[PDB]
Amino acid sequence: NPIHDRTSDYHKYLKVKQGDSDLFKLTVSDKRYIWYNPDPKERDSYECGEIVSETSDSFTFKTVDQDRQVKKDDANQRNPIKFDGVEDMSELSYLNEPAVFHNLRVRYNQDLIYTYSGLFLVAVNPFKRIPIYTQEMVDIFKGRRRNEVAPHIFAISDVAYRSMLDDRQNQSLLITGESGAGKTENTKKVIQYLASVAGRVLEQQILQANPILEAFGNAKTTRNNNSSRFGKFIEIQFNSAGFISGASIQSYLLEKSRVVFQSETERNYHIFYQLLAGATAEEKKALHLAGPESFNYLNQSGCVDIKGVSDSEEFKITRQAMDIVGFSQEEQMSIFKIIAGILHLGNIKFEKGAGEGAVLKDKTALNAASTVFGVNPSVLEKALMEPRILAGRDLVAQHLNVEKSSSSRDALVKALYGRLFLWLVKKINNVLCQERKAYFIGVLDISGFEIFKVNSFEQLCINYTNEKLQQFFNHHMFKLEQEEYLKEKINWTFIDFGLDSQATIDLIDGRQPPGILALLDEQSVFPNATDNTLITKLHSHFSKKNAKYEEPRFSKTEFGVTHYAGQVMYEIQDWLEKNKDPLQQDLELCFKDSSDNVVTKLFNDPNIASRAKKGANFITVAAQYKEQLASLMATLETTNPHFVRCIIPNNKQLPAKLEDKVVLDQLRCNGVLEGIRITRKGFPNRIIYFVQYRFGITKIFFR
Ligand SMILES: Nc1ncnc2c1ncn2[C@@H]1O[C@H](COP(=O)(O)OP(=O)(O)O)[C@@H](O)[C@H]1O
Ligand SMILES: Cc1cccc2c1C(=O)[C@]1(O)CCN(c3ccccc3)C1=N2
Ligand code: VO4
Ligand SMILES: [Mg+2]
Ligand SMILES: [Mg+2]
Repeated sequence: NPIHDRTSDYHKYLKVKQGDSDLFKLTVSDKRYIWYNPDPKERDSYECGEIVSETSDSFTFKTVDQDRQVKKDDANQRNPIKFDGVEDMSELSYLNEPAVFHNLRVRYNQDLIYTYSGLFLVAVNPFKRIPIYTQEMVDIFKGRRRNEVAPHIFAISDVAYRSMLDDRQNQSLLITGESGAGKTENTKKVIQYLASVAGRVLEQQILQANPILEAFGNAKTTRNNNSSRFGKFIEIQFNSAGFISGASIQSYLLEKSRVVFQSETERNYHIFYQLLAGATAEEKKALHLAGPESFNYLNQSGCVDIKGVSDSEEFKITRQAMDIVGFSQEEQMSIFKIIAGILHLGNIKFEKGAGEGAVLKDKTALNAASTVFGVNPSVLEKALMEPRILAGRDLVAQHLNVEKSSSSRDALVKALYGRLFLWLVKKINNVLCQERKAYFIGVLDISGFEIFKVNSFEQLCINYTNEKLQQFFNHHMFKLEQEEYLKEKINWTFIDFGLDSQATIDLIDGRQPPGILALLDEQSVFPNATDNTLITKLHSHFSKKNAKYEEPRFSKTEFGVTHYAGQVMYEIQDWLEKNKDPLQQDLELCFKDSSDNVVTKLFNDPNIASRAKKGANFITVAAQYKEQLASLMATLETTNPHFVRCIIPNNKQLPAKLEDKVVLDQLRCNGVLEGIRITRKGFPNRIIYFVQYRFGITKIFFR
């Protein structure tokens, strides 16, 4: 049994190393210690000081360098060192910030990235490979109770699986974290584990879905070299016997704007680099491809390579995944034609004509795009610069200037890419959905909280999604838990854990009074609206009124929202157009006539191509966002949730570099210490009267 065998890999990689006699000496010491701030300005930078004396209300302790005094009520005592490395921190004698951080630090120093924090798992990103996810590791966890084995993402996965069987109830695994924290990597491990322990081709296809989604939906940002630019909820489906019977991927709104623009040092989606790097000699000839430097959509950020990544090798992996999932050779070629055509479209250079209208003097890129997409270049050209619209009921050809022609070209590109992405997901789902499920375990992997030098509409929706997920944790850990105690009248005094995202949520998504998204929508159908009338409206409603909103004095085009994870300043430029998400009908007519079997589906299949109406306007992105989020939240409320809190160690994507204030900020806004306290102070288990304890109105509550 590897669990008891101290030579095993399990012991080596998942267990705290045996301390030595010098450490035993320290462990049985009568000395007592405190965590203190050498600099009272720097509340997150702690050192250890020996407590040398005490009064009834104070401690005196030595500093690393001198003696200081502190009220006992303000003291962060250090735990006896026998607790250092503890697997479940609800066991600590002293639950404070530097103690919780210290335990995570001891474990992390030994590459022990997983730690329990009472009922939920904490996962600190190692930023290096640790060999704890082999089949041999999977096999050790299979069937084991949480307290029988070391902390691991596999153990929580197994717990949910047995709960699903024993309780005949759907489960969810909700993996939280800021950008780069490890949500996607842990999501993949859960799927790996479930497919293995409950498996019977289908399993291999479930796994191979991932390189396809990542190639098209992930990109280098300044926060993560492999950032998910779309959120997903993966349902792993099980029959009544508990075997895997299928899977379904709900994908959420994709950051389409990245196709046409990337900030300095970032990349576009990985697939662009993968094609250019990995294509055959005359794949490249057939698609008129050159290197990334030659394409406007890949040559702006100054970054075309990711350290440690071979895009040509990744392309091979993407294509192998497409084969396994079952995309035909013709389908793959059309996918790649769409990618190439998008790059060509980006190379179209509109110029001023004799008048205000734009012209295309060089048609090389137009012609190359049209050839690969299988559309008529003359029709495309007219649709870009001279699209027809109604004015009342009259049909009027516009003549767009350079900036509008360029923005229409970008709108086409983003629609092609977003529709392509939806089509990939649909094709995958058709393969993976082969049986009506009896049960599911859903794994949620959102785009995580993020802050850049410039934050736009996409960042607000992303950060709002993270705020809502944190609120879901708060609801389940604190609110529902105490509501139950209180309804069962079990002698409980209600505790205000001071974690409530409600104010920020209402600010963003309020309906009456209208919140930010509501006002955005109102401005979006207002014919005279501009990005300036929009910001003016937001300030008018919220400035000096809403405690989570700030009208900055340093800018006229930004507003601040205080999120659980910190204040973010949002730039309003392009929000009206981003929300309306327009696309000239004439461009759709052009592509509806494509000779390509995949391109034609993107434009004629209503599930991919149609857009809902709300009265006399197309549904806005904000309304679409809201619908998708409401849908997810409704599904989650039908499951039993399990939470995994991913924690990023630093903001450099480096191993062995745990940063105090980076980590402590997350422990605070995540509610980790609050979550430990409710575990300790409360009554986790209750049973209708069955036939340290509490008798309720209908149930016996226990610890
Ligand atoms: N458990 C892990 N083992 C090894 N590397 C990891 C682990 N978790 C995260 N990483 C590294 O951190 C990067 C970002 O993690 P990821 O899961 O993509 O973040 P996100 O939370 O943004 O989905 C990964 O690409 C990988 O290099
Ligand atoms: C998880 C989730 C649920 C509902 C909507 C979501 C997400 C998400 O996590 C996202 O798919 C990530 C990006 N995003 C988005 C992109 C552009 C504009 C607006 C939003 C997201 N929207
Ligand atoms: O960087 V992550 O968007 O995958 O949170
Ligand atoms: Mg991710
Ligand atoms: Mg600024």
